[PDB]
Amino acid sequence: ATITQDTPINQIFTDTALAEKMKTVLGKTNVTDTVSQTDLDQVTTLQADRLGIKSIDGVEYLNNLTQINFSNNQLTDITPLKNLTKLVDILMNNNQIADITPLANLTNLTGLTLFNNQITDIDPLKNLTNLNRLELSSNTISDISALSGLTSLQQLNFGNQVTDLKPLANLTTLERLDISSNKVSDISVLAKLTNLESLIATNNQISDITPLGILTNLDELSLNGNQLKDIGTLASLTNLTDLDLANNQISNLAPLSGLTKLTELKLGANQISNISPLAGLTALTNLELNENQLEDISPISNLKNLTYLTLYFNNISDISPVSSLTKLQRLFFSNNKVSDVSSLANLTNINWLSAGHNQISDLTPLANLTRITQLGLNDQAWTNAPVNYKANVSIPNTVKNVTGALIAPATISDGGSYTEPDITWNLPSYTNEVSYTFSQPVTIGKGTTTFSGTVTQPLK
Amino acid sequence: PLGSWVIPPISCPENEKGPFPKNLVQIKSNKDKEGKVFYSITGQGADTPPVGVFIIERETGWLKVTEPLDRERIATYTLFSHAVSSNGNAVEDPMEILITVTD
Ligand SMILES: [Ca+2]
Ligand SMILES: [Ca+2]
Ligand SMILES: [Cl-]
Ligand SMILES: [Cl-]
Repeated sequence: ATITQDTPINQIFTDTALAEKMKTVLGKTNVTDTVSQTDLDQVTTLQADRLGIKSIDGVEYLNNLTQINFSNNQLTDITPLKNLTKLVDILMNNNQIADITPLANLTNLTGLTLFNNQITDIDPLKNLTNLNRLELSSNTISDISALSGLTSLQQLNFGNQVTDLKPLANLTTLERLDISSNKVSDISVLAKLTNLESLIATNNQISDITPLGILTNLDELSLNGNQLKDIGTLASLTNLTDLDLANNQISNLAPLSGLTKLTELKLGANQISNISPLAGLTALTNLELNENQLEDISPISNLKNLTYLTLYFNNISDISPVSSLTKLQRLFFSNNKVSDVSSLANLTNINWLSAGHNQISDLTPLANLTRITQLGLNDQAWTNAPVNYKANVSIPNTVKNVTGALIAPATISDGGSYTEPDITWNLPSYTNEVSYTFSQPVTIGKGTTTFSGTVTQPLK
Repeated sequence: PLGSWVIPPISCPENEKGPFPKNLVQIKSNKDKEGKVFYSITGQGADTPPVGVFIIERETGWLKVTEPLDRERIATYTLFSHAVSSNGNAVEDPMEILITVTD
Protein backbone atom coordinates (compact mmCIF):
# COMPACT_ATOMS: atom_id res chain seq x y z
CA ALA A 1 0.00 0.00 0.00
CA THR A 2 1.78 3.05 -1.41
CA ILE A 3 0.66 6.45 -2.69
CA THR A 4 2.36 6.98 -6.17
CA GLN A 5 1.28 10.61 -6.69
CA ASP A 6 0.63 13.61 -4.43
CA THR A 7 -2.77 12.98 -2.89
CA PRO A 8 -5.04 15.23 -0.71
CA ILE A 9 -4.91 13.97 2.92
CA ASN A 10 -8.74 13.58 3.08
CA GLN A 11 -8.60 11.33 -0.06
CA ILE A 12 -6.33 8.89 1.90
CA PHE A 13 -8.06 9.19 5.33
CA THR A 14 -11.77 9.27 4.51
CA ASP A 15 -12.90 9.56 8.13
CA THR A 16 -13.31 13.31 8.92
CA ALA A 17 -11.72 12.97 12.37
CA LEU A 18 -8.73 10.95 11.16
CA ALA A 19 -8.11 13.39 8.19
CA GLU A 20 -7.99 16.33 10.72
CA LYS A 21 -5.55 14.37 12.94
CA MET A 22 -3.31 13.29 10.01
CA LYS A 23 -3.21 16.87 8.71
CA THR A 24 -1.65 17.95 12.05
CA VAL A 25 0.67 14.82 12.21
CA LEU A 26 2.01 15.39 8.67
CA GLY A 27 2.65 19.13 9.39
CA LYS A 28 0.09 20.34 6.84
CA THR A 29 -2.28 23.37 6.96
CA ASN A 30 -5.52 22.06 5.27
CA VAL A 31 -7.07 18.49 5.10
CA THR A 32 -6.99 18.96 1.27
CA ASP A 33 -3.16 19.58 1.29
CA THR A 34 -1.28 16.96 -0.69
CA VAL A 35 1.25 14.43 0.66
CA SER A 36 3.50 11.82 -0.85
CA GLN A 37 4.53 8.35 0.32
CA THR A 38 7.86 9.92 1.66
CA ASP A 39 5.72 12.09 4.02
CA LEU A 40 3.63 9.02 5.12
CA ASP A 41 6.75 6.84 5.57
CA GLN A 42 7.90 9.27 8.33
CA VAL A 43 4.95 8.40 10.59
CA THR A 44 6.13 5.69 13.05
CA THR A 45 3.80 6.45 15.98
CA LEU A 46 0.21 7.72 16.22
CA GLN A 47 -1.71 8.85 19.33
CA ALA A 48 -5.25 9.15 17.98
CA ASP A 49 -7.36 8.21 21.01
CA ARG A 50 -10.62 9.96 21.94
CA LEU A 51 -11.21 11.60 18.55
CA GLY A 52 -14.57 10.05 17.53
CA ILE A 53 -12.91 8.10 14.69
CA LYS A 54 -15.26 5.60 12.97
CA SER A 55 -12.88 4.33 10.27
CA ILE A 56 -9.11 3.89 9.94
CA ASP A 57 -9.23 3.66 6.12
CA GLY A 58 -5.89 5.08 4.99
CA VAL A 59 -3.70 3.78 7.88
CA GLU A 60 -2.46 0.92 5.52
CA TYR A 61 -0.19 3.58 3.81
CA LEU A 62 1.54 4.36 7.11
CA ASN A 63 3.89 1.39 6.45
CA ASN A 64 6.40 2.34 9.17
CA LEU A 65 3.99 2.46 12.15
CA THR A 66 5.31 0.70 15.23
CA GLN A 67 2.93 2.06 17.94
CA ILE A 68 -0.69 3.19 17.65
CA ASN A 69 -3.33 4.45 20.05
CA PHE A 70 -6.91 4.26 18.68
CA SER A 71 -8.55 3.61 22.08
CA ASN A 72 -11.92 5.34 22.97
CA ASN A 73 -13.10 5.70 19.36
CA GLN A 74 -16.05 4.22 17.35
CA LEU A 75 -14.04 1.59 15.40
CA THR A 76 -15.73 -1.53 14.02
CA ASP A 77 -13.72 -2.67 10.96
CA ILE A 78 -9.95 -2.85 11.57
CA THR A 79 -8.98 -4.37 8.13
CA PRO A 80 -6.51 -1.47 7.37
CA LEU A 81 -4.09 -2.88 10.05
CA LYS A 82 -3.63 -6.26 8.18
CA ASN A 83 -0.20 -5.49 6.58
CA LEU A 84 1.36 -3.13 9.16
CA THR A 85 3.81 -5.80 10.39
CA LYS A 86 6.23 -3.34 12.07
CA LEU A 87 3.50 -2.74 14.73
CA VAL A 88 4.68 -3.72 18.21
CA ASP A 89 1.98 -1.95 20.34
CA ILE A 90 -1.70 -1.43 19.77
CA LEU A 91 -4.05 0.45 22.19
CA MET A 92 -7.61 -0.18 21.00
CA ASN A 93 -9.71 -0.56 24.16
CA ASN A 94 -13.29 0.92 24.11
CA ASN A 95 -14.34 0.57 20.46
CA GLN A 96 -16.98 -1.68 18.79
CA ILE A 97 -14.57 -4.29 17.34
CA ALA A 98 -15.92 -7.84 16.83
CA ASP A 99 -13.65 -9.16 14.07
CA ILE A 100 -9.91 -9.24 14.96
CA THR A 101 -8.86 -11.45 11.95
CA PRO A 102 -6.90 -8.37 10.60
CA LEU A 103 -4.46 -8.81 13.62
CA ALA A 104 -3.58 -12.39 12.60
CA ASN A 105 -0.20 -11.63 10.97
CA LEU A 106 1.06 -8.81 13.26
CA THR A 107 3.69 -11.19 14.73
CA ASN A 108 5.97 -8.42 16.12
CA LEU A 109 3.24 -7.35 18.59
CA THR A 110 4.44 -7.26 22.21
CA GLY A 111 1.44 -5.24 23.54
CA LEU A 112 -2.22 -5.54 22.50
CA THR A 113 -5.03 -3.76 24.39
CA LEU A 114 -8.57 -4.78 23.34
CA PHE A 115 -10.70 -4.56 26.46
CA ASN A 116 -14.27 -3.20 26.20
CA ASN A 117 -15.06 -4.27 22.65
CA GLN A 118 -17.48 -6.91 21.20
CA ILE A 119 -14.96 -9.74 20.65
CA THR A 120 -15.99 -13.44 20.96
CA ASP A 121 -13.48 -15.19 18.65
CA ILE A 122 -9.79 -14.77 19.63
CA ASP A 123 -8.46 -17.48 17.28
CA PRO A 124 -6.68 -14.65 15.25
CA LEU A 125 -4.34 -14.08 18.28
CA LYS A 126 -2.91 -17.63 18.16
CA ASN A 127 0.31 -16.76 16.24
CA LEU A 128 1.07 -13.54 18.13
CA THR A 129 3.73 -15.38 20.17
CA ASN A 130 5.76 -12.21 20.99
CA LEU A 131 2.94 -10.74 23.11
CA ASN A 132 3.86 -9.88 26.69
CA ARG A 133 0.77 -7.72 27.42
CA LEU A 134 -2.68 -8.69 26.29
CA GLU A 135 -5.96 -7.21 27.58
CA LEU A 136 -9.29 -8.76 26.58
CA SER A 137 -11.66 -8.05 29.57
CA SER A 138 -15.24 -6.75 28.91
CA ASN A 139 -15.62 -8.78 25.74
CA THR A 140 -17.75 -11.92 25.33
CA ILE A 141 -14.97 -14.53 25.08
CA SER A 142 -15.73 -18.11 26.30
CA ASP A 143 -12.89 -20.03 24.62
CA ILE A 144 -9.25 -19.11 25.39
CA SER A 145 -7.56 -21.97 23.42
CA ALA A 146 -5.78 -19.32 21.20
CA LEU A 147 -3.81 -18.18 24.23
CA SER A 148 -2.11 -21.58 24.74
CA GLY A 149 0.97 -20.76 22.56
CA LEU A 150 1.44 -17.19 23.86
CA THR A 151 4.40 -18.14 26.06
CA SER A 152 5.90 -14.65 26.50
CA LEU A 153 2.73 -13.27 28.21
CA GLN A 154 3.43 -11.37 31.45
CA GLN A 155 0.17 -9.41 31.83
CA LEU A 156 -3.13 -10.82 30.90
CA ASN A 157 -6.80 -10.34 31.31
CA PHE A 158 -9.95 -11.64 29.53
CA GLY A 159 -13.70 -11.91 29.85
CA ASN A 160 -16.53 -12.54 30.35
CA GLN A 161 -17.68 -16.13 29.59
CA VAL A 162 -14.62 -18.22 30.30
CA THR A 163 -15.02 -21.42 32.42
CA ASP A 164 -12.04 -23.48 31.20
CA LEU A 165 -8.63 -22.14 32.24
CA LYS A 166 -6.67 -25.18 30.88
CA PRO A 167 -5.06 -23.11 27.93
CA LEU A 168 -3.05 -21.10 30.54
CA ALA A 169 -1.01 -24.22 31.64
CA ASN A 170 2.16 -23.40 29.63
CA LEU A 171 2.13 -19.58 30.17
CA THR A 172 4.60 -19.72 33.06
CA THR A 173 5.97 -16.21 32.19
CA LEU A 174 2.66 -14.80 33.61
CA GLU A 175 3.18 -12.27 36.43
CA ARG A 176 -0.12 -10.31 36.51
CA LEU A 177 -3.42 -12.04 35.76
CA ASP A 178 -6.99 -10.80 35.95
CA ILE A 179 -9.77 -13.38 35.45
CA SER A 180 -12.56 -11.43 37.24
CA SER A 181 -16.21 -11.77 36.14
CA ASN A 182 -15.92 -15.00 34.22
CA LYS A 183 -17.72 -18.32 35.14
CA VAL A 184 -14.60 -19.87 36.73
CA SER A 185 -14.81 -22.36 39.54
CA ASP A 186 -11.75 -24.50 38.79
CA ILE A 187 -8.45 -22.64 39.26
CA SER A 188 -6.19 -25.77 39.49
CA VAL A 189 -4.26 -24.59 36.38
CA LEU A 190 -3.01 -21.50 38.32
CA ALA A 191 -0.74 -23.78 40.38
CA LYS A 192 1.40 -23.93 37.17
CA LEU A 193 1.85 -20.11 37.11
CA THR A 194 4.53 -19.96 39.77
CA ASN A 195 5.72 -16.47 38.68
CA LEU A 196 2.34 -14.84 39.47
CA GLU A 197 2.70 -11.68 41.55
CA SER A 198 -0.78 -10.34 41.17
CA LEU A 199 -3.95 -12.39 40.76
CA ILE A 200 -7.38 -10.69 40.48
CA ALA A 201 -10.30 -13.17 40.33
CA THR A 202 -13.31 -11.24 41.70
CA ASN A 203 -16.93 -12.27 40.96
CA ASN A 204 -16.37 -15.90 40.03
CA GLN A 205 -17.57 -19.23 41.54
CA ILE A 206 -14.35 -20.29 43.29
CA SER A 207 -14.54 -22.29 46.52
CA ASP A 208 -11.23 -24.24 46.35
CA ILE A 209 -8.05 -22.11 46.62
CA THR A 210 -5.59 -24.99 47.34
CA PRO A 211 -4.07 -24.42 43.79
CA LEU A 212 -2.62 -21.06 45.08
CA GLY A 213 -0.41 -22.80 47.72
CA ILE A 214 2.82 -22.72 45.75
CA LEU A 215 2.24 -19.22 44.27
CA THR A 216 4.53 -17.70 46.90
CA ASN A 217 5.54 -14.67 44.74
CA LEU A 218 1.95 -13.34 45.10
CA ASP A 219 1.94 -9.85 46.67
CA GLU A 220 -1.59 -8.93 45.55
CA LEU A 221 -4.67 -11.18 45.63
CA SER A 222 -8.32 -10.47 45.17
CA LEU A 223 -10.96 -13.20 45.54
CA ASN A 224 -13.77 -10.72 46.29
CA GLY A 225 -17.21 -12.26 45.66
CA ASN A 226 -16.67 -15.99 45.42
CA GLN A 227 -17.61 -19.02 47.55
CA LEU A 228 -14.58 -19.18 49.81
CA LYS A 229 -14.62 -20.61 53.34
CA ASP A 230 -11.45 -22.59 54.00
CA ILE A 231 -8.59 -20.10 53.49
CA GLY A 232 -5.86 -22.35 55.13
CA THR A 233 -3.83 -22.15 51.88
CA LEU A 234 -3.28 -18.38 52.35
CA ALA A 235 -0.81 -19.03 55.22
CA SER A 236 1.77 -19.99 52.48
CA LEU A 237 1.57 -16.62 50.74
CA THR A 238 3.82 -14.67 53.06
CA ASN A 239 4.61 -11.98 50.46
CA LEU A 240 1.00 -10.74 50.31
CA THR A 241 0.61 -6.97 50.94
CA ASP A 242 -2.89 -6.50 49.48
CA LEU A 243 -5.61 -9.06 50.05
CA ASP A 244 -9.31 -8.87 49.17
CA LEU A 245 -11.58 -11.62 50.45
CA ALA A 246 -14.84 -9.67 50.74
CA ASN A 247 -18.23 -11.22 49.84
CA ASN A 248 -17.45 -14.88 50.76
CA GLN A 249 -18.34 -17.30 53.62
CA ILE A 250 -15.13 -17.07 55.68
CA SER A 251 -15.10 -17.53 59.47
CA ASN A 252 -11.59 -18.82 60.30
CA LEU A 253 -8.96 -16.08 60.05
CA ALA A 254 -6.16 -18.06 61.75
CA PRO A 255 -4.41 -18.62 58.27
CA LEU A 256 -3.93 -14.82 57.94
CA SER A 257 -2.08 -14.39 61.29
CA GLY A 258 1.46 -14.65 59.83
CA LEU A 259 0.74 -12.44 56.79
CA THR A 260 2.54 -9.52 58.44
CA LYS A 261 3.39 -7.62 55.20
CA LEU A 262 -0.38 -6.93 54.71
CA THR A 263 -1.16 -3.21 54.44
CA GLU A 264 -4.70 -3.66 52.98
CA LEU A 265 -7.15 -6.31 53.99
CA LYS A 266 -10.77 -6.62 52.92
CA LEU A 267 -12.96 -9.11 54.85
CA GLY A 268 -16.42 -7.47 54.62
CA ALA A 269 -19.54 -9.67 54.09
CA ASN A 270 -18.23 -12.92 55.54
CA GLN A 271 -19.03 -14.97 58.68
CA ILE A 272 -16.40 -13.64 61.10
CA SER A 273 -16.85 -13.46 64.88
CA ASN A 274 -13.19 -13.77 65.97
CA ILE A 275 -10.58 -11.20 64.94
CA SER A 276 -7.81 -12.25 67.39
CA PRO A 277 -5.87 -13.68 64.40
CA LEU A 278 -5.55 -10.05 62.97
CA ALA A 279 -3.74 -8.76 66.07
CA GLY A 280 -0.22 -9.00 64.63
CA LEU A 281 -1.13 -7.40 61.26
CA THR A 282 0.29 -4.00 62.39
CA ALA A 283 1.23 -2.75 58.90
CA LEU A 284 -2.49 -2.54 58.00
CA THR A 285 -3.61 0.91 56.90
CA ASN A 286 -6.96 -0.33 55.44
CA LEU A 287 -9.19 -2.91 57.04
CA GLU A 288 -12.78 -3.84 56.09
CA LEU A 289 -14.79 -5.87 58.54
CA ASN A 290 -18.36 -4.79 57.73
CA GLU A 291 -21.28 -7.25 57.50
CA ASN A 292 -19.85 -9.94 59.77
CA GLN A 293 -20.83 -11.31 63.21
CA LEU A 294 -18.57 -9.12 65.37
CA GLU A 295 -19.16 -8.15 68.99
CA ASP A 296 -15.70 -8.23 70.67
CA ILE A 297 -13.53 -6.09 68.47
CA SER A 298 -10.83 -5.56 71.22
CA PRO A 299 -7.98 -7.14 69.06
CA ILE A 300 -8.37 -4.20 66.65
CA SER A 301 -6.65 -1.87 69.21
CA ASN A 302 -3.31 -3.37 68.05
CA LEU A 303 -3.70 -1.97 64.50
CA LYS A 304 -2.10 1.46 65.17
CA ASN A 305 -1.50 2.40 61.52
CA LEU A 306 -5.10 2.11 60.32
CA THR A 307 -6.33 5.15 58.40
CA TYR A 308 -9.45 3.42 56.91
CA LEU A 309 -11.81 1.07 58.80
CA THR A 310 -15.27 -0.38 58.21
CA LEU A 311 -17.31 -2.13 60.88
CA TYR A 312 -20.88 -1.48 59.68
CA PHE A 313 -23.58 -4.14 60.02
CA ASN A 314 -22.22 -6.09 62.98
CA ASN A 315 -23.31 -6.66 66.62
CA ILE A 316 -20.95 -4.19 68.29
CA SER A 317 -21.92 -2.40 71.51
CA ASP A 318 -18.44 -1.26 72.63
CA ILE A 319 -16.66 0.95 70.06
CA SER A 320 -13.82 1.98 72.49
CA PRO A 321 -11.20 -0.41 70.88
CA VAL A 322 -11.22 1.88 67.80
CA SER A 323 -10.29 4.89 70.00
CA SER A 324 -6.63 3.58 70.06
CA LEU A 325 -6.50 4.06 66.25
CA THR A 326 -5.34 7.65 66.35
CA LYS A 327 -4.42 7.80 62.64
CA LEU A 328 -8.02 6.99 61.56
CA GLN A 329 -9.24 9.29 58.85
CA ARG A 330 -12.40 7.38 57.76
CA LEU A 331 -14.51 5.26 60.12
CA PHE A 332 -17.78 3.48 59.21
CA PHE A 333 -19.80 1.71 61.91
CA SER A 334 -23.52 2.18 61.01
CA ASN A 335 -25.94 -0.54 62.00
CA ASN A 336 -24.44 -1.56 65.36
CA LYS A 337 -25.51 -1.05 68.99
CA VAL A 338 -23.10 1.75 70.04
CA SER A 339 -24.48 4.36 72.50
CA ASP A 340 -21.35 5.91 74.16
CA VAL A 341 -19.21 7.67 71.50
CA SER A 342 -17.06 9.55 74.02
CA SER A 343 -13.92 7.49 73.22
CA LEU A 344 -14.05 8.80 69.60
CA ALA A 345 -12.98 12.27 70.88
CA ASN A 346 -9.48 10.65 70.62
CA LEU A 347 -9.71 10.35 66.80
CA THR A 348 -8.15 13.77 66.15
CA ASN A 349 -7.45 12.97 62.45
CA ILE A 350 -10.97 11.76 61.58
CA ASN A 351 -12.48 13.24 58.35
CA TRP A 352 -15.39 10.84 57.59
CA LEU A 353 -17.51 9.49 60.47
CA SER A 354 -20.42 7.24 59.58
CA ALA A 355 -22.48 6.17 62.64
CA GLY A 356 -26.14 6.02 61.66
CA HIS A 357 -28.38 3.19 62.93
CA ASN A 358 -26.74 2.91 66.33
CA GLN A 359 -28.06 3.96 69.82
CA ILE A 360 -26.34 7.37 70.00
CA SER A 361 -28.14 9.94 72.13
CA ASP A 362 -25.46 12.56 72.87
CA LEU A 363 -23.18 14.30 70.37
CA THR A 364 -21.27 16.48 72.89
CA PRO A 365 -18.05 14.30 73.02
CA LEU A 366 -17.67 14.90 69.24
CA ALA A 367 -17.74 18.76 69.50
CA ASN A 368 -13.97 19.26 68.90
CA LEU A 369 -13.78 17.00 65.79
CA THR A 370 -13.72 20.09 63.54
CA ARG A 371 -11.79 18.44 60.68
CA ILE A 372 -14.83 16.29 59.88
CA THR A 373 -16.00 16.71 56.27
CA GLN A 374 -18.50 13.82 56.08
CA LEU A 375 -20.87 12.74 58.80
CA GLY A 376 -23.72 10.30 59.25
CA LEU A 377 -25.91 10.14 62.38
CA ASN A 378 -29.38 9.26 61.07
CA ASP A 379 -31.84 6.74 62.39
CA GLN A 380 -30.65 5.93 65.85
CA ALA A 381 -32.93 3.70 67.96
CA TRP A 382 -32.93 2.46 71.53
CA THR A 383 -35.24 1.01 74.08
CA ASN A 384 -35.27 2.41 77.61
CA ALA A 385 -35.33 0.23 80.70
CA PRO A 386 -39.10 -0.30 81.63
CA VAL A 387 -40.65 2.36 83.95
CA ASN A 388 -43.87 1.96 85.94
CA TYR A 389 -47.07 2.79 84.20
CA LYS A 390 -49.10 5.63 85.69
CA ALA A 391 -51.67 7.88 83.99
CA ASN A 392 -49.33 10.96 84.17
CA VAL A 393 -46.11 9.06 83.30
CA SER A 394 -43.18 11.30 82.34
CA ILE A 395 -39.63 10.61 81.23
CA PRO A 396 -36.71 12.99 80.54
CA ASN A 397 -35.64 13.73 77.03
CA THR A 398 -32.01 12.47 76.81
CA VAL A 399 -31.31 13.53 73.21
CA LYS A 400 -28.45 16.05 73.17
CA ASN A 401 -26.94 18.01 70.30
CA VAL A 402 -23.20 18.66 69.83
CA THR A 403 -23.78 22.19 71.43
CA GLY A 404 -24.96 20.52 74.67
CA ALA A 405 -28.57 21.59 74.13
CA LEU A 406 -31.37 19.07 74.28
CA ILE A 407 -33.11 18.35 70.99
CA ALA A 408 -36.90 18.68 71.34
CA PRO A 409 -38.88 15.58 70.18
CA ALA A 410 -40.10 15.63 66.56
CA THR A 411 -43.16 13.50 67.43
CA ILE A 412 -44.44 11.98 70.68
CA SER A 413 -46.72 8.94 70.77
CA ASP A 414 -50.17 8.71 72.48
CA GLY A 415 -50.80 12.50 72.31
CA GLY A 416 -47.87 13.14 74.75
CA SER A 417 -46.21 16.57 75.22
CA TYR A 418 -42.87 18.16 75.88
CA THR A 419 -41.72 20.93 78.22
CA GLU A 420 -37.89 20.91 78.38
CA PRO A 421 -36.55 18.53 79.69
CA ASP A 422 -39.62 16.32 80.33
CA ILE A 423 -41.87 14.34 78.05
CA THR A 424 -45.23 13.77 79.72
CA TRP A 425 -48.18 11.55 78.81
CA ASN A 426 -51.77 11.63 80.02
CA LEU A 427 -52.90 7.99 79.59
CA PRO A 428 -56.55 6.87 80.19
CA SER A 429 -55.70 3.21 80.72
CA TYR A 430 -52.63 0.94 81.01
CA THR A 431 -50.53 0.81 77.82
CA ASN A 432 -47.44 -1.35 77.32
CA GLU A 433 -45.22 1.33 75.74
CA VAL A 434 -44.93 4.96 74.71
CA SER A 435 -42.27 6.47 72.43
CA TYR A 436 -40.88 9.57 70.76
CA THR A 437 -38.85 10.49 67.76
CA PHE A 438 -36.30 13.24 67.01
CA SER A 439 -34.87 14.67 63.78
CA GLN A 440 -32.30 17.37 63.77
CA PRO A 441 -29.95 18.50 61.01
CA VAL A 442 -26.46 19.11 62.37
CA THR A 443 -23.01 20.04 61.07
CA ILE A 444 -19.71 19.20 62.80
CA GLY A 445 -16.74 20.97 61.10
CA LYS A 446 -17.92 20.67 57.43
CA GLY A 447 -19.75 17.30 57.80
CA THR A 448 -23.55 17.56 57.63
CA THR A 449 -26.18 14.99 58.58
CA THR A 450 -29.60 14.58 60.16
CA PHE A 451 -29.23 13.33 63.73
CA SER A 452 -32.51 11.39 64.05
CA GLY A 453 -33.98 8.46 65.91
CA THR A 454 -36.74 6.65 67.73
CA VAL A 455 -36.84 6.06 71.50
CA THR A 456 -39.02 3.30 72.95
CA GLN A 457 -40.22 3.43 76.56
CA PRO A 458 -41.73 0.14 77.88
CA LEU A 459 -44.27 0.51 80.65
CA LYS A 460 -44.69 -2.19 83.33
CA PRO B 1 -24.37 14.43 51.84
CA LEU B 2 -22.56 11.34 53.29
CA GLY B 3 -25.88 9.42 53.50
CA SER B 4 -25.01 5.72 53.08
CA TRP B 5 -21.86 6.10 50.92
CA VAL B 6 -18.90 3.92 51.85
CA ILE B 7 -15.81 5.13 49.94
CA PRO B 8 -12.07 4.64 50.50
CA PRO B 9 -9.55 7.39 49.55
CA ILE B 10 -8.36 7.09 45.97
CA SER B 11 -4.75 7.30 44.88
CA CYS B 12 -3.03 5.80 41.85
CA PRO B 13 0.70 5.63 41.23
CA GLU B 14 1.83 7.03 37.90
CA ASN B 15 3.35 4.73 35.23
CA GLU B 16 1.44 1.64 36.43
CA LYS B 17 1.92 -1.52 34.38
CA GLY B 18 -1.02 -3.54 33.04
CA PRO B 19 -3.13 -5.39 32.59
CA PHE B 20 -5.59 -2.50 32.27
CA PRO B 21 -8.19 -1.64 33.43
CA LYS B 22 -6.79 -1.69 36.98
CA ASN B 23 -9.15 -1.85 40.02
CA LEU B 24 -8.67 1.16 42.30
CA VAL B 25 -11.37 0.95 45.01
CA GLN B 26 -14.83 -0.49 45.29
CA ILE B 27 -17.50 2.19 45.94
CA LYS B 28 -20.72 1.23 47.72
CA SER B 29 -23.95 2.65 49.04
CA ASN B 30 -25.54 0.85 52.06
CA LYS B 31 -28.86 1.60 50.31
CA ASP B 32 -28.06 -1.69 48.54
CA LYS B 33 -29.65 -3.50 51.56
CA GLU B 34 -33.12 -2.38 50.34
CA GLY B 35 -32.72 -2.72 46.55
CA LYS B 36 -30.22 -2.96 43.69
CA VAL B 37 -27.94 0.07 43.37
CA PHE B 38 -26.27 1.18 40.13
CA TYR B 39 -23.14 3.32 40.16
CA SER B 40 -21.84 5.98 37.82
CA ILE B 41 -19.13 8.61 37.69
CA THR B 42 -18.95 12.06 36.11
CA GLY B 43 -16.11 14.63 35.90
CA GLN B 44 -12.92 15.46 34.01
CA GLY B 45 -11.28 12.09 33.32
CA ALA B 46 -14.67 10.30 33.43
CA ASP B 47 -17.45 11.66 31.14
CA THR B 48 -15.60 14.85 30.10
CA PRO B 49 -11.95 15.18 28.66
CA PRO B 50 -9.79 13.12 29.07
CA VAL B 51 -12.87 10.81 28.71
CA GLY B 52 -12.76 7.36 30.36
CA VAL B 53 -9.36 7.51 32.05
CA PHE B 54 -11.54 6.36 35.02
CA ILE B 55 -14.59 4.10 34.71
CA ILE B 56 -16.88 2.39 37.21
CA GLU B 57 -18.57 -0.99 36.89
CA ARG B 58 -22.22 -0.04 37.32
CA GLU B 59 -23.30 -3.18 39.23
CA THR B 60 -20.19 -3.84 41.42
CA GLY B 61 -19.08 -0.22 42.05
CA TRP B 62 -15.53 -1.18 41.09
CA LEU B 63 -13.76 2.05 40.13
CA LYS B 64 -10.99 1.42 37.62
CA VAL B 65 -8.19 3.28 35.79
CA THR B 66 -7.90 2.39 32.04
CA GLU B 67 -4.41 3.59 31.22
CA PRO B 68 -1.08 4.72 32.81
CA LEU B 69 -1.15 8.13 34.52
CA ASP B 70 1.48 10.83 34.47
CA ARG B 71 1.67 13.08 37.52
CA GLU B 72 3.45 15.92 35.63
CA ARG B 73 0.67 16.05 32.98
CA ILE B 74 -2.28 15.76 35.41
CA ALA B 75 -1.54 15.38 39.21
CA THR B 76 -5.17 15.23 40.38
CA TYR B 77 -8.71 14.41 39.12
CA THR B 78 -12.04 15.49 40.59
CA LEU B 79 -14.87 13.06 39.99
CA PHE B 80 -18.41 12.55 41.29
CA SER B 81 -19.99 9.21 42.17
CA HIS B 82 -23.74 8.61 41.66
CA ALA B 83 -26.01 5.91 43.01
CA VAL B 84 -29.44 5.20 41.51
CA SER B 85 -32.16 2.56 41.77
CA SER B 86 -33.39 0.31 38.90
CA ASN B 87 -36.01 3.07 38.32
CA GLY B 88 -33.45 5.93 37.71
CA ASN B 89 -33.96 7.59 41.13
CA ALA B 90 -30.89 8.72 43.08
CA VAL B 91 -30.49 6.92 46.40
CA GLU B 92 -27.53 9.16 47.38
CA ASP B 93 -26.46 12.73 46.87
CA PRO B 94 -23.54 12.78 44.33
CA MET B 95 -20.19 12.49 46.16
CA GLU B 96 -17.25 14.59 45.05
CA ILE B 97 -14.17 12.33 44.89
CA LEU B 98 -10.56 13.36 44.67
CA ILE B 99 -8.06 11.14 42.80
CA THR B 100 -4.40 11.84 43.67
CA VAL B 101 -1.64 10.69 41.30
CA THR B 102 1.41 9.55 43.33
CA ASP B 103 5.01 8.30 42.64
CA1 LIG C 1 8.11 -10.68 23.44
CA1 LIG D 1 6.06 11.85 35.08
CL1 LIG E 1 0.40 11.55 17.24
CL1 LIG F 1 -17.64 -5.49 51.49
